[PDB]
Amino acid sequence: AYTNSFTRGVYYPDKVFRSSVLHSTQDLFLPFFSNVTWFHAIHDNPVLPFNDGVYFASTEKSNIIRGWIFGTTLDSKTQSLLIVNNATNVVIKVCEFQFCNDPFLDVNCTFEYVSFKNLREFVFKNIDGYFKIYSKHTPINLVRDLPQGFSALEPLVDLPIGINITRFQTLLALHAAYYVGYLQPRTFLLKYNENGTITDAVDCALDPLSET
Amino acid sequence: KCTLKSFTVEKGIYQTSNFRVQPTESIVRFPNITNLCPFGEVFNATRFASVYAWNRKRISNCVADYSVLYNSASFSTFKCYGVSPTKLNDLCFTNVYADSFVIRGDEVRQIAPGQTGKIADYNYKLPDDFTGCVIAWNSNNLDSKVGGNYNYRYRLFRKSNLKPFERDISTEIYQAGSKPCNGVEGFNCYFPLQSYGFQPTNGVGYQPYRVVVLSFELLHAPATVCGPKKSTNLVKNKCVNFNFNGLTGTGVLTESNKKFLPFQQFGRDIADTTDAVRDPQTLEILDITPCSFGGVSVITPGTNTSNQVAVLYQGVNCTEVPVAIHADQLTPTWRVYSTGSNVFQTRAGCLIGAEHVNNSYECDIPIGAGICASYQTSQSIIAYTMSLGAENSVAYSNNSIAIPTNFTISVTTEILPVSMTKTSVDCTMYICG
Amino acid sequence: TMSLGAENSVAYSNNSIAIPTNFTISVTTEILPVSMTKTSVDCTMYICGDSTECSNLLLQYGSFCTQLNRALTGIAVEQDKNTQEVFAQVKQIYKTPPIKDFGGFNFSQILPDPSKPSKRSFIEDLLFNKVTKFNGLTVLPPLLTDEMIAQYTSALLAGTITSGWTFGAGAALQIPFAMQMAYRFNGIGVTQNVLYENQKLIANQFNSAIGKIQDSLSSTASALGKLQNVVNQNAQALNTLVKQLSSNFGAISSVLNDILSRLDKVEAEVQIDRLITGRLQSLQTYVTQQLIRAAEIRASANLAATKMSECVLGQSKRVDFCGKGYHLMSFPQSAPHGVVFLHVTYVPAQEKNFTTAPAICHDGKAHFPREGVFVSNGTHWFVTQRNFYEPQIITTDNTFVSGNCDVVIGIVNNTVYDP
Amino acid sequence: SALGKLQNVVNQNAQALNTLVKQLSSNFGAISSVLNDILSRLDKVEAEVQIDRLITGRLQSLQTYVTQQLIRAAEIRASANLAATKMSECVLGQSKRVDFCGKGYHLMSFPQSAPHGVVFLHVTYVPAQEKNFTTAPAICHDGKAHFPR
Ligand SMILES: *[C@@H]1O[C@H](CO)[C@@H](O[C@@H]2O[C@H](CO)[C@@H](O)[C@H](O)[C@H]2NC(C)=O)[C@H](O)[C@H]1NC(C)=O
Ligand SMILES: *[C@@H]1O[C@H](CO)[C@@H](O[C@@H]2O[C@H](CO)[C@@H](O)[C@H](O)[C@H]2NC(C)=O)[C@H](O)[C@H]1NC(C)=O
Ligand SMILES: *[C@@H]1O[C@H](CO)[C@@H](O[C@@H]2O[C@H](CO)[C@@H](O)[C@H](O)[C@H]2NC(C)=O)[C@H](O)[C@H]1NC(C)=O
Ligand SMILES: *[C@@H]1O[C@H](CO)[C@@H](O[C@@H]2O[C@H](CO)[C@@H](O)[C@H](O)[C@H]2NC(C)=O)[C@H](O)[C@H]1NC(C)=O
Ligand SMILES: *[C@@H]1O[C@H](CO)[C@@H](O[C@@H]2O[C@H](CO)[C@@H](O)[C@H](O)[C@H]2NC(C)=O)[C@H](O)[C@H]1NC(C)=O
Ligand SMILES: *[C@@H]1O[C@H](CO)[C@@H](O)[C@H](O)[C@H]1NC(C)=O
Ligand SMILES: *[C@@H]1O[C@H](CO)[C@@H](O)[C@H](O)[C@H]1NC(C)=O
Ligand SMILES: *[C@@H]1O[C@H](CO)[C@@H](O)[C@H](O)[C@H]1NC(C)=O
Ligand SMILES: *[C@@H]1O[C@H](CO)[C@@H](O)[C@H](O)[C@H]1NC(C)=O
Ligand SMILES: *[C@@H]1O[C@H](CO)[C@@H](O)[C@H](O)[C@H]1NC(C)=O
Ligand SMILES: *[C@@H]1O[C@H](CO)[C@@H](O)[C@H](O)[C@H]1NC(C)=O
Ligand SMILES: *[C@@H]1O[C@H](CO)[C@@H](O)[C@H](O)[C@H]1NC(C)=O
Ligand SMILES: *[C@@H]1O[C@H](CO)[C@@H](O)[C@H](O)[C@H]1NC(C)=O
Ligand SMILES: *[C@@H]1O[C@H](CO)[C@@H](O)[C@H](O)[C@H]1NC(C)=O
Ligand SMILES: *[C@@H]1O[C@H](CO)[C@@H](O)[C@H](O)[C@H]1NC(C)=O
Ligand SMILES: *[C@@H]1O[C@H](CO)[C@@H](O)[C@H](O)[C@H]1NC(C)=O
Ligand SMILES: *[C@@H]1O[C@H](CO)[C@@H](O)[C@H](O)[C@H]1NC(C)=O
Repeated sequence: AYTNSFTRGVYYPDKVFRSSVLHSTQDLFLPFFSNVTWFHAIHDNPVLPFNDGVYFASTEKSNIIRGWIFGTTLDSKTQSLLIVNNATNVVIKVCEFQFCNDPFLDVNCTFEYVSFKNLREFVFKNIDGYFKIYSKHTPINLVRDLPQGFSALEPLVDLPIGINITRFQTLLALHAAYYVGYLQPRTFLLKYNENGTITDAVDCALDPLSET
Repeated sequence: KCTLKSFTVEKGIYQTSNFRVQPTESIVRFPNITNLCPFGEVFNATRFASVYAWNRKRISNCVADYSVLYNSASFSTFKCYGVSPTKLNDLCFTNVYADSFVIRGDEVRQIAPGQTGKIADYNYKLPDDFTGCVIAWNSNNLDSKVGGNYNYRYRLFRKSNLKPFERDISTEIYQAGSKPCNGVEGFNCYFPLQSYGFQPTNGVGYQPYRVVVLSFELLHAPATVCGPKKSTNLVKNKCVNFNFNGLTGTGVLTESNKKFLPFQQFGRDIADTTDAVRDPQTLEILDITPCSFGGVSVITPGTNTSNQVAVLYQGVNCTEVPVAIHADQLTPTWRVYSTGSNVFQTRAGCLIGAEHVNNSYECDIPIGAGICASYQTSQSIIAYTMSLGAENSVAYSNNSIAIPTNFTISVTTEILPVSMTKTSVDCTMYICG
Repeated sequence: TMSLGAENSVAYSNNSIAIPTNFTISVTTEILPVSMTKTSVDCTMYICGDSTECSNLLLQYGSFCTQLNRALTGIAVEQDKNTQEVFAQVKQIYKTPPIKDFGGFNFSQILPDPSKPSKRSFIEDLLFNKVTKFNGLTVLPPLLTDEMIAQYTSALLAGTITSGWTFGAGAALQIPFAMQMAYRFNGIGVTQNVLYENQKLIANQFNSAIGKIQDSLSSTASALGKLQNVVNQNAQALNTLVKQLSSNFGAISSVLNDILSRLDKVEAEVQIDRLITGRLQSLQTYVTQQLIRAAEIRASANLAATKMSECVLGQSKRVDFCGKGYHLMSFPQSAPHGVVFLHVTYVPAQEKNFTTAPAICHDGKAHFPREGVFVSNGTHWFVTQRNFYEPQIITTDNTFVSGNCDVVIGIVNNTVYDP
Repeated sequence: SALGKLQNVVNQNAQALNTLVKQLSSNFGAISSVLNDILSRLDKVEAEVQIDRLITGRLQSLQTYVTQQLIRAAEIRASANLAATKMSECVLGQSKRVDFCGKGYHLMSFPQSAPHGVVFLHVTYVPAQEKNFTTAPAICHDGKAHFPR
């Protein structure tokens, strides 16, 4: 099943403060008013392609979704990224092993790190072996679909892990609903306010008025 | 006189020079780190990797000293791109990456941005815009194990070329023949690694060489690999020379009211230049404010009339102008022109050496924003608000008229330019001759 | 497809004339640019900016940088001159009498208001509301402040109201305003009694036309688009010159301190000369467009100085030079980077058709009108002035003779009265 | 200083020619300002690298002069068109245009030649010696209103 993305999926391009300016940049963005595919917590949860980069979001009663696996193949034969919240921490690792194979936690790894009323949003992308994570978190009134209004995601983490990612899967924890879309190369025009913050954006390639 | 290239100066106001407040000290700031980088484990690994499956190490959170590399006689080349190697102990980086392997001496030629040859095409690729250094040396004394050292291996075809910094390990047979080779050899179906016969008796181009390549991550994030450079204390609200993390310049460092987001490390202007930083030792947010500046308009009567002079420091405030004497760097700089007996805040800027007057006259030398100056009585350059003209209430009434009883026949002279000098140029004789 | 206008067949025939039976006084607004923003660029601080290493390479280019400063100084100095030629046409600061008894005409919306912080008129204060970096670039103040410009427009206006033409040609001669308008009527070929017989109506049409201009300025600020372009083009030109400091021109970085901090001099000089060449071509492109734009603004200042002399200081016989319809008068109001003229004109307003004839036979003599036209209501013949229907009996006072009846084409038989 | 317009037209064209000449002394990044130094010190393949910096700078130096003279010619032409118009309207006529042929009411004008220009001696009537009077727009006589002709 599908739903629309609207103006969602905007994130900070660089670690530079700018005040009260319109700034133009080209990056992997979710194109405005494109679709996302939608899924919920039954059996809706096989492996998906990563493509050039993923926009992910979920609408949850108490955050039932707790992580993801990413890789070439998720296969116990080569190093696959894991990101999980384990209640006490965010836990990150790159093991091959399918030690918890299915899309839930049942309650040679070269790298490790440790730190429906609620909406969570995330962006995942890979740049020359540097993998970047962004997010945003908020309650919403809208029962399932993505909220039809502007809000920017902010960076969490960069992992220099070097994996050739082409596939991924999400993880719950068990004894919610979610949607997925893909980033594309777009020139965007970005409104930095007085306080270093991107407050609005134009997808220039969307229509004649956006080009204007 | 040096602006006009003339010893005589006629009456007026002349844009001679640009006063700037000057760097009082040099301020240096770097991250809180002392632990040395693992360069011995980079340059003196016991056996270097095979060039089909080359090693790569990330270096971070440490102090380097590139002189220990660069001043060692142990290297056959130390070629660098985008950095002169002398600068590496001043400059600093978010991370550094060391790639390493053994290669044949003839193939060291291929180890550059944009170079071409079998290894460069299929098993070690630098990007055309690489920033960093290639270090290589002959290793015939270590790596030439009698002759049959075919563990050192490379590529020539398989399927397709290699991307910059693309790792590979794969083992499918070369299919240079038309047949689907299906893991079995034949005419032009063959094993997918080419190999080296490193005998210690080889000619130099056939001998093994050890390689290290340093790529430098000059990205906008916080530095973590830095040279042996030592920081100073911070200075605020005074003009200074600076270096933060290798970002150099001159500025009035200050506290800032700018709300940097937690990940924002610097601020930038429309002109790409920096205007603000986060201090790497204090974690405070600071403006690299430009040291204050303004055109030095010099106001003079004719040198035909007097050699006494006044100066307008354009835009700057009379509270801010700090020159006084040649102890600040040369432009007006003679021993009174910031703190004299007469000093006056015009809206055009601070006017010094001219004497403010409460009268008004027709405008002699124009200064700006209603102000003019002139040389008058014991002489001085006075400064005053200009007269628009004499004031007159016309004696109007709804039944009064004035009629002229007489006339005068004026003759008025009006002068107009109509033509100019007809020049001609032979451009081949001007340019070449 | 655009329409050029409504089609109109004029009712021409060899003996029909239309004469207007009434008029309207119309006040109309003309806006002119006079002087753009004064700037100067310290080209060494733009091109290099606090690097001695760059500055010593820039010396190899010789006097390219000083002749750019010279050109911008010539542009800047003539902006004050353009403003001087337009406003400083009055030798004395004339001031209005304390009592505003101008015969029913009400100038209070264009005369100075002492309740303002700077003593602008009400309409000048509307015009000032409708019109809206460290890199060696600078903006210079004009010589005359907006309060000095408002003192000149105030004096030009106070002289015009109290003395007419006369303050331009000699010393201001006082004259009653209703009598001044009766001579400005006589200058358009309308007999002066037409004013004194209609003075209240003429004053109400004038006062109401000044009233409409406040509402127009308060609603359709797009009229100021001529002056708002002087702002937009100068801001757009400086933003373009500043943004061009971020371009590489083929150097390793747009930032001069990257080049100087990463490289030693034998390599760095090659990179800095790419930036010097690109930034010098960038600044030459700006100064060249500003010289062409300064000539466009100077042509507008010379036009505005001519409308000051010919229409504020006089009354103009030139068609459509100072508003449509026959020019009576004009008043200047200051505005950002410009001037506004409020041109007052007579428009004839209620046509009526008549039979006409070029000459009249009396006792075999042909009679021609001294001033005016012969017309008929079908049963009688009259002479009228040309621009307003005032029919008079045909007499030896208002006609002159030449020759017998036979030479003229379209002559008619009517008696001429002898007083 | 009365002829400051005509003397400035002499000064601008002399300052432009002297500036174009002085730019032959600049290096523009070559080893020398002098083309015969480069051609005597250096061999062809190595000399042609230096000479092209002088061609680059000298051609840009000359394009700056010609662009500046094209703009300055349009300024002179605007003033030549005005002088031609004052010749027709002030000398060959009498002008009703206020302040066109000098201050006061125009009577007559006479041209005189001057280097690079023209001078008009505008002759004008200026009124003098005002006196005040009482005034009125019309006269009643036999109940008729009379107005002056
Ligand atoms: C990432 O995966 C791709 C395949 O999905 C790998 O692509 C091969 O790369 C070699 C050179 O290394 C080429 O000769 C092959 O033709 C490529 N195969 C295909 C099907 O395109 C790539 O090597 C992987 N990169 C890393 C760093 O693992
Ligand atoms: C000439 O035109 C004016 C309007 O421009 C006429 O004046 C109006 O006359 C009516 C009565 O007929 C009054 O109620 C209005 O108040 C008048 N208007 C103004 C602005 O005062 C005038 O009557 C016309 N005269 C002729 C002979 O047609
Ligand atoms: C001239 O016109 C103005 C409006 O343009 C008249 O303004 C009024 O003035 C009286 C006091 O004289 C006030 O009570 C009104 O409130 C004003 N009206 C407005 C809309 O402001 C002014 O009266 C006129 N002057 C003369 C002498 O007639
Ligand atoms: C043409 O004009 C004449 C004179 O104005 C008009 O004749 C007068 O008409 C009025 C009444 O309308 C009479 O009281 C006068 O005695 C007439 N005077 C004369 C000398 O005859 C005449 O009516 C007009 N004709 C038309 C067709 O309008
Ligand atoms: C104007 O009146 C004269 C007479 O006063 C007319 O002239 C006469 O016209 C008739 C007919 O053509 C002739 O028979 C007479 O011999 C003419 N007499 C004279 C003295 O010339 C004249 O035709 C009239 N014109 C118009 C336009 O009616
Ligand atoms: C979204 O999905 C529907 C199919 O349900 C498709 O018709 C539509 O074109 C898609 N719209 C966009 C903007 O991707
Ligand atoms: C670790 O994983 C890779 C597969 O990605 C494998 O080639 C390698 O041999 C493994 N290392 C060990 C020590 O087994
Ligand atoms: C979460 O993981 C960390 C180690 O990564 C561990 O110390 C902690 O106990 C874990 N929490 C739970 C509830 O498993
Ligand atoms: C910007 O930040 C200031 C404090 O630095 C705050 O007062 C203001 O409300 C903020 N405005 C917005 C829109 O964030
Ligand atoms: C490598 O070993 C030599 C001695 O064999 C030593 O001098 C050198 O310092 C070592 N390299 C580095 C980078 O320290
Ligand atoms: C950095 O080191 C100084 C002493 O050199 C210490 O006072 C300061 O607290 C440290 N700052 C941080 C952010 O670690
Ligand atoms: C300039 O000097 C000359 C003599 O060299 C003198 O005649 C003249 O009056 C002086 N002019 C002024 C303005 O001082
Ligand atoms: C000059 O600076 C002082 C503070 O040092 C300030 O009070 C004053 O208003 C300034 N003057 C102008 C013209 O801004
Ligand atoms: C100038 O005028 C000010 C008031 O504007 C007055 O305080 C001051 O004393 C005057 N100075 C002289 C020398 O008249
Ligand atoms: C004048 O007369 C002609 C007669 O055909 C008519 O067409 C025209 O409309 C009339 N105009 C006026 C103003 O009465
Ligand atoms: C005007 O035209 C008519 C025909 O339309 C003609 O009979 C008459 O003679 C002409 N008028 C004159 C003055 O001849
Ligand atoms: C005209 O008379 C008035 C009477 O008050 C007087 O103010 C004015 O100065 C006189 N003007 C001349 C030119 O005599």
